Amino acid sequence: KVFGRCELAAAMKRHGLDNYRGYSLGNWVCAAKFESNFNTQATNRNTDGSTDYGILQINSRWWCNDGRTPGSRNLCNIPCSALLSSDITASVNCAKKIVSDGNGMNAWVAWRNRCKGTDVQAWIRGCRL
Ligand SMILES: [Cl-]
Ligand SMILES: [Cl-]
Ligand SMILES: [Cl-]
Repeated sequence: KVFGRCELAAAMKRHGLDNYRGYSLGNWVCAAKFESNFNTQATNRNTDGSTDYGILQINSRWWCNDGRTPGSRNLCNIPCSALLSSDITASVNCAKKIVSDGNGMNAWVAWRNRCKGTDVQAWIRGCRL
């Protein structure tokens, strides 16, 4: 599924991401924009052989099992395919664990390089929240 911008904002808010760990909703929407282009089915292979999955490009190196990342962990205790569902619950639940791990949203390289320090409000502007 390719979410609309306000559509994703609404789902992220209902799942309690708005201000989770102090990060306002626009930060999460901006991160999804540049991690996945709002596409739940996005996958991208990392240099180390791990793969990033889903709307928030969650990495098999630490957070999910894909059976092809030898030596990795599965800290969210889910198959990485669950992070590709049309329903974002799995991805949100796992993102909450990631952003609590100590480094905040810096875990998302696209957020650090393209959202952090910008007017992230713009990503929710005009949405009925
Ligand atoms: Cl915001
Ligand atoms: Cl594996
Ligand atoms: Cl933080």
